[PDB]
Formats: sequence, C-alpha cells, structure tokens
Amino acid sequence: TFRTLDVDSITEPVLTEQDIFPIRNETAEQVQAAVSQLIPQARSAIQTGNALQGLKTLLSYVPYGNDVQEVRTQYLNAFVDVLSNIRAADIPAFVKECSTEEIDNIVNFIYRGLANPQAYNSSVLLNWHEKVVEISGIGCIVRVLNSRPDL
Amino acid sequence: ASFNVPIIMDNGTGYSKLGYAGNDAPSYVFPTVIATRSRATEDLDFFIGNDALKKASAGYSLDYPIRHGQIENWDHMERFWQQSLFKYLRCEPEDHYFLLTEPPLNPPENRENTAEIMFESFNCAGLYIAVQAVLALAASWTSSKVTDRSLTGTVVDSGDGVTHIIPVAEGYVIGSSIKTMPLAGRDVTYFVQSLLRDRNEPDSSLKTAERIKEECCYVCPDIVKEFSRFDREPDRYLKYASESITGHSTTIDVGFERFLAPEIFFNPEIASSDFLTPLPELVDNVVQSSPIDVRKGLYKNIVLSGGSTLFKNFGNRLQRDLKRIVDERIHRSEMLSGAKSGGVDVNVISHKRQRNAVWFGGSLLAQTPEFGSYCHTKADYEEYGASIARRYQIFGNSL
Amino acid sequence: ETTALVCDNGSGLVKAGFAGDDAPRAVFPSIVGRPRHQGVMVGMGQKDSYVGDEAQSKRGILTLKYPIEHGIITNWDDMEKIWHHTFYNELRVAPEEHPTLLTEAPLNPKANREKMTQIMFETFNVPAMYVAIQAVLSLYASGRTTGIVLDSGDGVTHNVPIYEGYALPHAIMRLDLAGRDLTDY
Amino acid sequence: PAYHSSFLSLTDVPTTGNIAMLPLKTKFRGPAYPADESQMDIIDECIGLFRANCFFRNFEIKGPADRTLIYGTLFISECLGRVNGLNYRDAERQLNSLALENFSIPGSAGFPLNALYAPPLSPQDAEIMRTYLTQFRQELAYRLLSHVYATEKDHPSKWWTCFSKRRFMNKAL
Amino acid sequence: SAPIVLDNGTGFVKVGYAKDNFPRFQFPSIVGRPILRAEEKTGNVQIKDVMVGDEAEAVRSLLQVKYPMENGIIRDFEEMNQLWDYTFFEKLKIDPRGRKILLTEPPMNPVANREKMCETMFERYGFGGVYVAIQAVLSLYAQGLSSGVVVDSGDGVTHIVPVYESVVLNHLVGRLDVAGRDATRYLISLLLRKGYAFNRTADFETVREMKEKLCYVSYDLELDHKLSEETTVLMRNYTLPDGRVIKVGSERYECPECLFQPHLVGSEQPGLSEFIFDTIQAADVDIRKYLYRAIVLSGGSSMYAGLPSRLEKEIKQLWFERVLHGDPARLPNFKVKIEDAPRRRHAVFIGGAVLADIMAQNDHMWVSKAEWEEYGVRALDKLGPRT
Amino acid sequence: MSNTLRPYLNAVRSTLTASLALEEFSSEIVERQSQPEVEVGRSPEILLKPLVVSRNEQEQCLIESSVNSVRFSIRIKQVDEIERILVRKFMQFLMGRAESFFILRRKPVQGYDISFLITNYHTEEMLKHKLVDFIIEFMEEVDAEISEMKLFLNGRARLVAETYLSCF
Amino acid sequence: ATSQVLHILPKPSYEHAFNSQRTEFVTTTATNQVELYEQDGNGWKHARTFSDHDKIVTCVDWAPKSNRIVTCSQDRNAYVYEKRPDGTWKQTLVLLRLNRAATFVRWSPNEDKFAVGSGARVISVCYFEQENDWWVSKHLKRPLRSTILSLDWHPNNVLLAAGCADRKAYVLSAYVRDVDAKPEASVWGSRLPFNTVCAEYPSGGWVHAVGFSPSGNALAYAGHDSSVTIAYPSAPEQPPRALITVKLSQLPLRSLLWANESAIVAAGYNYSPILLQGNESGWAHTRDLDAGTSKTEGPVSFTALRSTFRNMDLKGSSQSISSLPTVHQNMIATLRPYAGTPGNITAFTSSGTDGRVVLWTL
Ligand SMILES: Nc1ncnc2c1ncn2[C@@H]1O[C@H](COP(=O)(O)OP(=O)(O)OP(=O)(O)O)[C@@H](O)[C@H]1O
Ligand SMILES: Nc1ncnc2c1ncn2[C@@H]1O[C@H](COP(=O)(O)OP(=O)(O)O)[C@@H](O)[C@H]1O
Ligand SMILES: Nc1ncnc2c1ncn2[C@@H]1O[C@H](COP(=O)(O)OP(=O)(O)O)[C@@H](O)[C@H]1O
Ligand SMILES: [Mg+2]
Ligand SMILES: [Mg+2]
Ligand SMILES: [Mg+2]
Repeated sequence: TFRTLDVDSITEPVLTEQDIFPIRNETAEQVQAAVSQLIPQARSAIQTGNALQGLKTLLSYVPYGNDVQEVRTQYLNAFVDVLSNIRAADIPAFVKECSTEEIDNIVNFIYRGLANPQAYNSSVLLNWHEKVVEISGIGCIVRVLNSRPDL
Repeated sequence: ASFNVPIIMDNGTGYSKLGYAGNDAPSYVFPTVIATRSRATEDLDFFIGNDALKKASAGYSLDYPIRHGQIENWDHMERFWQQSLFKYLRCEPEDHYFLLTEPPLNPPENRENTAEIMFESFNCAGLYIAVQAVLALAASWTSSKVTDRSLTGTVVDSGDGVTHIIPVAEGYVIGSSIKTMPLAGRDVTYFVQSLLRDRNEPDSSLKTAERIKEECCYVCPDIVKEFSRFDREPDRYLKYASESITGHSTTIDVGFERFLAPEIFFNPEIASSDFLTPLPELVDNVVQSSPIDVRKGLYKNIVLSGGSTLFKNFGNRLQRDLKRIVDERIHRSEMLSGAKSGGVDVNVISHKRQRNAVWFGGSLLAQTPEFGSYCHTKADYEEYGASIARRYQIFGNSL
Repeated sequence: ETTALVCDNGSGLVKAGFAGDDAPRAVFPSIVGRPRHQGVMVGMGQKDSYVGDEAQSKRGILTLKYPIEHGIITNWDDMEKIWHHTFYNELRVAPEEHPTLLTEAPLNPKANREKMTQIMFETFNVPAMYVAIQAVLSLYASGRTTGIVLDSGDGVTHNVPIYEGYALPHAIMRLDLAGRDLTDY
Repeated sequence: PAYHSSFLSLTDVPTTGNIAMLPLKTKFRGPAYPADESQMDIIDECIGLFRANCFFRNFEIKGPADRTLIYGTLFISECLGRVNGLNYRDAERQLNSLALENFSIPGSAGFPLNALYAPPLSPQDAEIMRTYLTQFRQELAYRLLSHVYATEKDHPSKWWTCFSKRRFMNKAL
Repeated sequence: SAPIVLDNGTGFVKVGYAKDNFPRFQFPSIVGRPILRAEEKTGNVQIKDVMVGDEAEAVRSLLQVKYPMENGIIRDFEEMNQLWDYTFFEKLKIDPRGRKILLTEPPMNPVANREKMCETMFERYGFGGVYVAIQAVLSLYAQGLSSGVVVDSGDGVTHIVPVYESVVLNHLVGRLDVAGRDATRYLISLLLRKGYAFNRTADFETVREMKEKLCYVSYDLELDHKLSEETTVLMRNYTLPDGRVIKVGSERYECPECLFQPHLVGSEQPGLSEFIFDTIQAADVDIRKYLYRAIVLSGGSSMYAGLPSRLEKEIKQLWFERVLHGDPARLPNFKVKIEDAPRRRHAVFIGGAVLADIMAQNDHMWVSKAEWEEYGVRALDKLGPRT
Repeated sequence: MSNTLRPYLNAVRSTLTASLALEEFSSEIVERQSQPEVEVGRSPEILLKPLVVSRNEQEQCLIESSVNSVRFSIRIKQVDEIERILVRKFMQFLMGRAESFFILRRKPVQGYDISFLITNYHTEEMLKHKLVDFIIEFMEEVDAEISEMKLFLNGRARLVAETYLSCF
Repeated sequence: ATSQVLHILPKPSYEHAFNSQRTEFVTTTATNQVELYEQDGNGWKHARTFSDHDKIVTCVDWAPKSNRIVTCSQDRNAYVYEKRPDGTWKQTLVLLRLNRAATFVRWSPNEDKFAVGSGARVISVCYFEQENDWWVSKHLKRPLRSTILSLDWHPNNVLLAAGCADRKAYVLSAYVRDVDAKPEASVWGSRLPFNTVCAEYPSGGWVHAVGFSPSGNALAYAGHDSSVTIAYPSAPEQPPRALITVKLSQLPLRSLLWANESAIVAAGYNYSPILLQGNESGWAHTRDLDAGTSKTEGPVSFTALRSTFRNMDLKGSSQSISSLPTVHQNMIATLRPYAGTPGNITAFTSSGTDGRVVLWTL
C-alpha cells in the first residue's frame, strides 16, 4: 500500500532537458517561415539537376524544437528526397568539401531519417552513412550521440 | 460445459506416478528414467520407464532427468512428458486439465520452464502446480466424507531424492518454518551399496541393494545395543538370493546393513557432512519456529508420506524421540517454575496410502469443482507471457 | 581449473601426475618384488613387499615380477598394490578428491578394462575416470590432427592411423614384440 | 556422534600431557593401574564401540579420555587393516610385532594428530607416556584378537574385518 | 588509571578506556571448543582447551563455535565468563581490582540477566565501580546531540529510543526483534534456494562475511524486481575462504529486506520505517519536529548500503500516505533528516567512552563494592529507574 | 549473410563502437550504490539520445546509451509466420542462458525479440573490440539458422510422411 | 615519442600518483583496496595495501611536498595517510559530510587544503586546524548543478576549476581565511570571497576534465563530444577574448594535462594521447604520440600447445586473440606529470583499465 505512491518525483524536481541545452531564441513563426522559404529552393535545385547545390543550400539552416514537429517533418522529407536524388559517384568530393559542423548536421539528419523506414528509402541513407563515416571519421557519430534530443 | 476428467501428473526423483482424478489407484507407477542412444532418427529412439529398464544393454544409455527433486536437463524431461502422454496415458493435451506437482524450495526458473514447456510444446487447456506436501495432508484423512478433515498438522514427506518437513495450520502452510534435509532413499541406497562393497559380496548391483531394502531393512532403537544383539543372536544373519543375470543361486549374505541403513534418518552424520541435525530434532525445530497457538495442532497430527517412510518401527522411533525431547523441555520449564502441567501428546500417524499419498491427495483435490477456477488458463498465459507462474507462493512472501 | 590425476600405467613404468603439469612428477618402474630368503635377522621392520624405486634398490634379494604382460593385466592384486602406492606414497593425494585418466593399448581384452574401472571405482572411490588410447594421446602431444601414430612401449607395439578427427578402427595393427622382448633377446 | 568414553567423568585421575592415565587390566608390563575384573574397561568399551564409531564423520572431544578413545580407534583400524587374511598364531605374532614397533608420539613430527594432542612436559613424562601407549596398544591388540576369533580358529571373521578399509576420521596412525 | 569501558554486544565485543576515539579491540563474542571432522586439520601451532576471540575466529576451521549471547541476552553464562576473562587478561592484559567499568545493555532486557551480570562483575573481579547504560544514550552522546531519536541496529536486536532535550522518554522506547542474525539466517535460506548448503559452524561466519561484502538494501522494490527479472547485471561472484565460488543474484537485495518487511522471517512486528513512524507519532505534538528533524542511525547493522536513503524516502512516503491521506499540497512542508555518520557502528563505544570521563572523579554517582554487598541486588537502582 | 548486408551491418558496427565509451559512475539518488543508468532512466543529464539503425521496416536496431551502460535491441526478419515461430522460440532459448553470455537480457524490450545490455564491467574486464564482432556475427548467423531449421522441419516432415505411408 | 611500460597491474586502475622523489607510486584498483608499489631493480614489486575503506575506491592523490596520500572512495568518506618514522603509514578519516559517493580529489599546490568532488550536488574543501587536529569540510553548492567529474587547482592556490557533468565548465574561488593569504588581482578576478562564481562556460557534453594553463591565465576543458575547448579569460563579468574549440575525429577525451605554456596533452577512449600546438589565434591537433597505425624451425612449448588445443576446443579458430596495435588495451584514466620544471615537461605517466602504467617520453 504505502510502498507504492512514490513521492520523490515532486519533492525534488529533477533536472529537465531545457536546463541542459540552450533555449531556442527564435520564435515558431520565424523558423516555420524560414523553412517554408528554404524548401522550394531545394526542390527547384533538384529539378534542374543540381542536387549538390540544393543540398548545400538546404544544409545552411537547420530547425529544431519540441513545438516545430510538422515543419521539421517537412524539412526531413525534403532533405531525404534531395539526398536520394544525388548520384553516388560524386559523394566523396561533397563530403571532403564540407565543414565539421555541416557534416554533423548531415549525419544527424540522415540518422534520423534511418529511424522511419516505413516511408523512406534506407539504402541511400545507409550508403551515405558508410561513406561519411569512412571519410570524416567516428567523431561525427560521437557528435550525434551528444546532440540535442529535439534535433 | 462438462469438462473431461483432470489428469494427475507426478514427477518424483525416483518414481513417476501418472493417473486420473477419481481413480482409486495410479494408472502407472514406473521409474523416472529415460533410455536414449548416443532407421529411426536419434530424435525418437527413446524409451521410458520399465521399457527403458528392460532395454538397457540393447544399445541405450539410461539417465535420470530428476535428481534431488529439481530437474537439471530439459530435453529428457520434455521427452519423458511427451512419451508418457502420447504412449501410456493416451490423452490429447488440448482437451484436458493437468495437475502437476513439484517439490518446494525449487527455483522459480524451473517452474517457468515447466509452464512454458507445457503451454507451448503441448499447450494444454490448463496447468496447475501444487506442492508435493499439501496433497499429503489432503490424503491423510481416510473417511473424508463432509467434515473430518484435520486441516492442521505436520507432513514428513521422505522420498527418493529429498525429504521435506512442512507444517500446516488451518490449511495455510507456514513458510518461515519450512526446512529440508538433502538425504533420502537414494543416499541410503548408496550407503547400502557401499556396505555390500566392503564385504566383497559376489553381487553388488544397485537393484540388489533396492531389493535388500525392500525385504530386509528395519529401524532399530540404538546402534551399539543392536550390534550387541546381532552378535548374540545368530538367526539375524540372512542370505538374500540374487539371481542377477546368470548367477543362479548366488546368495548375498546380508549383515549389519539391515539396521545400519535406516539409522541415517535419525543420525544424518553417516550419509555426509552436508547435514548434521537428526530428523526428530529438526522436526522439533520446525514446530518450535511455528506460531505459538498452532504448536498443539502441529504436534498432535504428524503425517508420514513418500515411499521411504515404509520402514518398520520408523514411526515408532520418530514418535519416541520427539516425545522424549518435548518432555525434556517441558520438565525443564517445570523445575524452572515449580508447577505441574497437562503436557502435550504426540501422535505420528500412518495410513493405508503411505506410498502414494501425494498422488491420492492430488486426485482427491482435483475432483472439487473449485479446482478448475484455480488453474492457469491458456488465455492468461498468452496474454501475460510465459512468466505467469514464477511468483513462488507457498514458501516465503514475494516482494 | 579442475585438476585431475593422470596415471599412465605403462607396462614398464608408471608415469603419473596432475593434469596440466608440463611433465609428470611421478615416474618409477612397475615392479613388485617379495624377498626370497629366510631372513634370520630380526628388527628394522622388514616389509613383506616392496614396490617401485624401493624394489629396484633392494633388488639384490628381491624376486621382481611385473604385474602386466604385454599390456594385459595378469596380477590384479599386485596392480592394486601399485595403484595404492602411486596414489599415496608418491603423489600424496586422496583418490576421492581428484578424477583419474587411464590409458590402455588398442585391441586389448575387454575384461581388462572392465576390471580396471571396477577396481578404481569400488576400491579407491575415485569420483570419475576415463580410459583413453595411447595413440590418441600421442597425437594430442604431437600438436597435430592427422597422421598414423606408431606407439611402442615396454609391453606392446601398435599403430592407430587417424585422419582429421576421425580414426579408422579397421586399420589398427598391433604387434606384441616390444621392449621386454628386446631385453630378453 | 555423541558417543564418548565413560571415564571422561573420572576425577583425580592422573594424566600425562593431555592424555589420561586411565586404569587398565592386562597381563603385560606397564604403569597402568590394574582395574576391577568385573567392570567394563576402556579397551573393552572402545572395541565394542568401534564398529559404530568408524561410520561417523564428526567427533567432538570433551576431554583426555576422548583422546584415549580416539587413539584406541586408530589402533583398531590399523590392526583390522593388517590382520586380514591370516591365521591365529600368525595374527598374534604380527600384531605384537607391529605394536612393539617404535611408533610416533604426540609432540613429535610424525604424529598426524599433533594439533589436538599436547607434547609431553618433561622427558620423564615422555618416557611414562611411551610405556603407557605401549602397554595400552599391546592389551588392545590382545583383546581384539580374543574377540575377533570368537567362533573359529584358522581364519578371521569377515564381518569384523570388513571395517578394515573404513578410514576413521581420515586421520590415523 | 583511567576507567575501563566494555560493550558486550551480541555479535561482537568492544573494549577501551576513557578519552579513546576508536575501539581498542573488537572481536566476535564466540567460544571455540575443539572438534575433529572430515577436514585436513593442519597443526598450525596448537589447539588449547578453550579458544575464544581472534584466535577462535582464526582457527574456526578446527573448532565448533557457540554464541553465548542470543537476542541481546546471555544464554549460557560460563562461556561469557570465559569471554570476560579473555578480554581482561590478554586483549588488554590489565586486570586490577578496584577500577571503574561502564557496561552497556539494550533497554528491555530481563532483570535477572543484568542483576547477575553485575553480581559476577563485582564478585569474580572485585572492581570498585560499575555503571550500566542504554546503547541509545551512548549513540546520542556519539554525535554530541541533545534532542532527537536514535535507532540502534546490531547483531542481536534492534532498538530505538526517543530523547528530547536531555530527557529520555522511557515510556516510548522501542524494541524490534529483527537484527543482523535474522538477516544472516534468511540469507542462508535464500542460498538454500539455489542449492548451496551451509550447515557447518564456520559457514555461519562465512555467510556473515558474504552478507557484509555483497548484500545491499533496495531503494525501489519494483525497479529491483525488474532488474533481477530481465537483466543479469545483478549477478556477483563470491569465493568462499575454503576456495569455492557460488552465484548470488536477487539474494543481494532480498537479504536485508527482512528489516523492512519482517513478515519474510515470520515476524508479525511492523517494519523498520513503520515502527519508527509509530514511535515518533505516539509522542507529544510539541517535540514531533525534533523527533523527525534528528534521526540518528547507529550500530553495525545500519551499515547497509543505501539504507539511509531508503529510510528517509520511506518515512516521507509513509507520512504522506498516513497523515495527508494522499493530498500532495503539504508534502514540501516536511523536514526529516536521517544522520549517517561514518562510525555509527561504534557509536555505542564512543558514547560509553565519553560518559566514562563525563561522570568520573566522583564515586558517589554509581555503585561501589561495599554498597553492593550491603544492599544486595536491590542496590542496583542508582543507575536508572527505567521501565 | 554478407556480400548482402554491407551498409546496414557497417552502420550498426560504427554506431555500436562509438556508443561504447562507458565509465564508472555511481547512483545520483542512492548513496554507496551503482546501477546501470540506461535501465533506470532517473537522471536524464547523463543519458545520451536514443539512436535507431534500420535497413527495412522489419529490421531495426535501437541503440540506447548512458554513462555506464548501453542497451542495444534489434529486430530480425520474419518474412513468413513459420520464421516468426522459429525466431520467437530460438531467441527465447538464446536469452534463457544469459548467465553465461554476460551481455544478454533475460527479457527483451517490448516490440523486439532481443536486447543486449553491456554494463561497464564487461568493458572493464572483457576486451570489447570483439563484442561488436560477436554482435554482427550473430545478426547474420541468426537468419542463417532460421533458414536451416525450416529446411530441417521440411526434411523431418517428409521422413515421417514416408515412414507412415510405406507401411500399408 | 617513446613509451616504456612500467608495470602490468592485474586489475583496472583509474588513478596513480608518484612521490616527490619518484621512488614509489600509489594506485587504485577495482575493489576497496589501494595498492602500493616500489622498484625492484629494473621493475616494480608490490609494497602494501590499504583496506580502510568499505566500497569502491574512486580517486587517490599524492602530495609531493609533505609526502602525504589522500583517498576518496564511493563510501562517502576520505582518508588521509602520512608515513610514520618507522616506515608504516597512519590512517586518518576526514568527515566530508557528503550525501553521495565522492568522485575526484586533488591537493592544492601549497598542499594546505584539498578539495573533493562528489555526486551529492556539492564539492567539499578540507583544511587542517592545528589547534584541534581536525579536518573540516565546506560545501560549494551555489552555482553547481550536476555531478562533479573533475577538479583543477590554480597556481594562485585560490581558484578551483570544477568540471561538472551538466555540459557546463565551472570555475570557483576556494579561498579561505586562516589558511591562505589574500591573492593578487587576476584576469579571472580580484575580489574573491569564498564560493563566488568566477566563470561559467558551456560544452557539448559532460566535462570529463578541466585544466588551467601553466601561466595560470587560461582554462582547457573537454566535453564528451570529443572536443577540447581552450578558454582565454579577459575580465570579470566580461566574455573571454577567444573561445578556441578543436573538434577531433576519435573517441571522446578523458583527461587534460598542460605540456607547457602553449601545449596540451589529452587522452581518452581513443587509447592514445594527443598534443595541441597553438596560441591565442587558434589550435589544432599536431601529432598522434602513440605511433598511430603501427600495427605491431622452432620447438613448441607445452604451454603454447595446451593454449592451442584450448582455443581450438572452446573456439573454432585457434588463432591469435587480439594483437591490438595501440599500447593500451582499454580506455585511459588520466595523465600526470613525471619530471621537469613547471612549464617544462618531457615525461608524463598514464594509467588505464587494462592496468598498464605507460610512461610517455616526449
Ligand atoms: N557494512 C555492513 N553491511 C552489512 N552488515 C553489517 C555491516 N557492518 C556491520 N554489519 C553487521 O553488524 C553486526 C555487528 O553489529 P554489533 O556487533 O556492533 O552489534 P551489537 O553490539 O552486537 O548489538 P547489541 O548491542 O544489540 O548486541 C554484524 O553481525 C554484521 O552482520
Ligand atoms: N518399502 C520401502 N521401504 C523403504 N524405502 C522404500 C520402499 N519402497 C520404496 N522406497 C524408496 O523410497 C522412495 C520413495 O518413493 P516415491 O515417493 O515413489 O519416490 P519419489 O520421492 O522419487 O517420489 C522410492 O523411490 C525408493 O527409493
Ligand atoms: N633411451 C632409451 N634407450 C633405449 N631404450 C629405452 C630408452 N628409454 C626407454 N627405453 C625402453 O622403453 C621401455 C619403457 O617404455 P615405456 O615408455 O614405459 O612404455 P609403457 O609406458 O607403454 O610401458 C623400457 O623397457 C626401456 O627398455
Ligand atoms: Mg518424492
Ligand atoms: Mg606406452
Ligand atoms: Mg551494540
């Protein structure tokens, strides 16, 4: 009886995720508009056979947050399509011509794309993951392990 | 609607006693051993029981699945169950309810494995697990018509692999008082075989030792006086006829074993150093650790069980020792205080169903209509998983 | 880890020791020799039989006789005495505390092996024991898996050809000529 | 396991080291004070109780009389291991020869039970212990020979020598 | 010179003098009679007639051990006399006649035990002073606190006593008949679950050391059942001093559970936390904070890993369930602080050592030999008129 | 086996070897005690984000890490219900002997069929550069076993059918 | 560089410490015991053990000036050891008053006081009162939020760098009256009362280690994201001039040691130490000091043959087991100086879970 009904959850409020990572200064409408502006540029770049430039442009800004679920899903769908619309033979040059933070975003989002395979194509994500881990190293996956949960 | 008759399983260390509820005797009482090799595939070339015993030198190697009451190897146990069910018992598992029994103090892992084998390999309608004892208390009372149930006493279940002293008070079993000695008919059988070994008898087969117990051994008051009586009295020197395989009229001259073997129960130091408390003293400790109000009921009714309590003068000696110890304690209290008392009597009880009291109690219990509600239904297993029977209930309190 | 006695009761020597040792720590001739003189001298606790190195040292007035004949045991009482000596006076370990590992020549009589295990169980009360073959153990010691092993001890000479793992039982050739016959010649 | 010498309750009994100088009846020569001829002496009770003591594996000592009983049990085991398969006269010859042998005593390196038996205090104590043990085991062997051939002459009874392989306490002389 | 202090605990014996900090000598209260069993029995040095103390616990293989004290009282007294003789004659090897000794005793012992212990101490030793004090007040002295309730859990019996501002509430002293010995017995049973059997006498000390090294108190029952039901991380390997290894699983967190759930060992009495709560609640309304605000653990049996946290959480939870009736509004207005000093095992000894020179230099505070002999057993009332 | 599972297998390998940077850490809520932090989940400041690796909808690799303990549960292919029953029974037998495996859980997390749990001590004493080797080796060999055992089922069914029918 | 393996401990060692004369060194193990070792010619041999504690020993540090050893363990108690004139050592408990297990301890450069990290939300700083022969602890609980994972003193003897497990690096002033005099004005600050928030810096993971530069005007900390950040303070309540962050491609770093005024050596789960060369402008990984990808007719002995059969029987390969290239076999514990004047270090030791104590010769 009295063994159940735990009380430790209220007397000492445990640290909650916003206490660990910096809070998002941008507003929901601002980031939503920014993503809604970035995505069609990526789609158009895919249409004109310049998928590398489209991915580079889409990689410049990356949204996050617990209140931006829908726009994050649209961003992820666009990113998955852009990456799947890239020839495989040109990957190493792209990977080598990036900064560490950009590669971190790439690996983070491809790994999140791996989490939902009932709607995506896993083969291209796995191939990209293999090549980026081969070239950049394991530090990218380390950063993935130590990234924000909302990312 | 009208269900089929429940089936009473029993898997002892030495003997397994199958049967049905409502029967007046087990259908099969055969040793718990399976023969196995090492154009029928090696999956099926196995024999159990008396067939295995006869087919021993034809190309099979016997093995006992159960030792000390706990099952070690699982292939042997599952093959034993399937052979029994589909060969001797002749029942379809999906249309019957089973009442398995297994000794207390077993790991919950063993019960989980038994339940999952029964509900997956066979998937019977329902499985109920009872403690070897209990059934002993149920079968204790003979003229059980409507009312004359003791429902309070002690059951000394001594068998082939392990013996258990379990007190019961008003039905419920007091866990904190449960104690078990790891010596039984098999250990004293090994002792008898060693005694035949030292005398260099022409035959020393284990079956010969078992039969030597079957028609020779008896309990004695004390060992030195019995040795003196054996020295003086010359007609206590028997020669058992063996006829092992081809040694016709190779009589085995038995000796002091006839009284040295049963004394292990009342003197466990001989068997090994793993235990050193004599059985009457251990029973006294069990009764004393019990709550104060039920001690009279525990002492008044003591029920023997198992096939290893059939020794002559076993009950007499046990009752004498317990009565002496309780008198010693009561008199010590009396001279400490200085007042008389009415005292407590002890009645060790033996009945006509000593050998298979567990099976008879199970058969009597299964016939009750309320027994069906207590079984583990297959829907419960498929819903709550294979760990439905892991919470050990009779001895100790969970969590 | 689980030390076991390794007793190789060869026809000329009894090599013994624990499992895992680099070399056996108990090697001595398999000889039981009783005195053959009246011995009018009194005192000094003259024993009635001497086994092993003591027998070899006192062989001046001892009637030495091997208890084994071409790998086959013929002096079971003498062999029990030798086994008792090996367990107690040379290894100084209780038999009922460690298992043993015996060897016997191929194509040996079955009663020999049956009585060997019967004695080692009934008498010394050993926990467990195994009866291997000399050629298999020689293959073990050679660090190989295939090849035909030529084994020639004091008692008998035998070849057991063994391919990868498998041993052919129809190609075992046993020849009784051995070191004792060479000594007689 | 509760079997013990009935003379552990004796008072004012002399002792050497931690072994009691209990009375003994014998035709041999030694320091033991002769006991009553109608009583149940240490050697007779030790012989009678050996056939039940050799089967236990847990013994708790209560005094020097228990040490004497243990020594007697060890000697009985040794004799039963030696007297096997012999005649009567040959049995007495061999047992007397082995008993008279210069054996090991408490306080010496060769004694297996040196932990429980204290060394003698003085050389005179050592010598009196020497003669006590010699007399004790001589009479014990004589009594055992008298008892074991109670029915025949040319062979030991196999019932009494089946205990030869029994290794009492796994520690003996 | 300085007065001697003795703490004859059920499972251990501690002794020292005034102004001391750590016990001078500690050793189990065991008596070893010689015995020969199926062992090798190497003659290390010698086996004497009666071996007690450190020598007994070291040579325990070749001797049987009997515990003179059970449930906080002395069962057989000759062995305990041998124990005092050992402690006074070789542990400290100083045995003057006329020195001052301060004894200890759990609260609700029989009068006969204390009376005849004092009689033995007077007649057989001839000491010129005596004083018997409760372990609880000594535990209170250990931290120097004045007001607060202190719980003492030892080998024999666990007791709790509330004291408020230098006034001992003699009518609210506690006595819970579950201690380290019951936990050890339950551990032996729980090992008998798997198959290991410890029926010898040295095996009792072996499993006591096992529980010392491995067993721990749970903090959340359901979490640990889940851990032991799905994960094998809880398995530990322990090698016996004989050299044999066994497997221990749920026994680690199920052994000391009997302290909090005494129904496991067949005890009708309430658990540790429930009994503490009842004892505190039975007191007057004024002192209830200072009873809650200062709870001091003491004794060897309180050294269980994770015991203070479980005790604090459980007492807060039980207060929430019993007083607030499920309302979480007033929970943050409760102050409970369980004290967990590192030497709560020897708090009794420390308190005795402090009291040794607190009340020294004035023999007219305790009983003397002449006063004892001319006022009989009834002279033993100057100590304290406790209930 | 391989020549077939390159990208999925290498992704699992890399993620596992990156997630095995464990450390000794006590309990932040209970004193003088240390517990696997991935299983309790009471202190979120030391729990790395859960990570999932997949190749197809029926194959997943949930990788949950922490400061001291890592739990790694996978799903294996079950194309037809024969393989479903075979996988369930086989993986039950696999987890039934977790005592001798040291990196197994007796019960997998819901929605899966197996869950490894590498506590610190395993990396402390057992060299961990082949724990992952065993992981990938098992992830391919398990499908191998399921196929082989269904072949054996077909074979035994054929044998018993022939044995029954020939004795008319 | 060049490395020599000093000894092969049978069990993992999370810490080590050498005396001032570099004659004998103390190390910890998995259990509650603390091990001592002394030179035996060209090698080392066991010296003695300490069983005073009850639970797992966490950290041990040796004071070189006074030749004293402190030990903080999981049992929430601290022991201080000083050798007796005869040769033995005298134990001394320190009442830390902690509520959870201690994690890391360090002696001040003046060895007058030592601070103790803990998982009880707090840090305990202890000094010695000669008037009472007591050790008293003070709790630092104002800015702290999570478990302490590392400690680092300052040459001014007052500032204390605390590496917390809340992804934030902490610097606090541990100055106490009656022990330390007033410290000089510092770039970190001048007004330094006890328990003041000197600075706070973020990170991408748990701050495994922190470290002040030999000049004492900088901080270097490493998170769990395999990134080492070098901080350059400017003024109190003033953002640092430059926060240089170098991100690596290996396993996360564990401990940081300052090779000189402009060099940092740090090692972690990569089984190797690294070196950082740079200045205020920036930093970059310089060299892999562990040789990188080194990948380093006869009778067979009985032991080797038995090993081959055991591998064949228990296995299906019977091949070489590991042949790992790196000198260490598991994660490294810490890096400590071995010899050389401050700012001039050429030798530094290290310990790891494999038990190897590998000296590194720059
Ligand atoms: N760290 C520990 N973990 C578990 N149990 C412990 C620990 N330390 C001590 N104990 C237990 O405490 C007991 C020792 O208690 P102690 O002897 O001090 O009590 P006592 O003085 O006998 O009590 P009393 O005064 O009531 O007789 C031991 O039996 C031991 O089992
Ligand atoms: N008449 C008898 N007297 C003594 N012991 C017997 C007798 N009959 C059988 N036994 C032994 O007692 C054991 C107990 O019988 P039983 O209860 O059927 O065995 P189990 O304990 O294995 O269930 C038998 O297995 C046998 O070894
Ligand atoms: N160096 C040697 N030179 C010649 N003959 C030897 C040599 N070593 C041993 N022998 C012979 O080998 C015999 C011993 O063989 P052994 O290894 O004991 O075989 P087994 O163990 O099967 O009896 C002895 O009779 C001896 O004559
Ligand atoms: Mg039975
Ligand atoms: Mg040979
Ligand atoms: Mg106490």
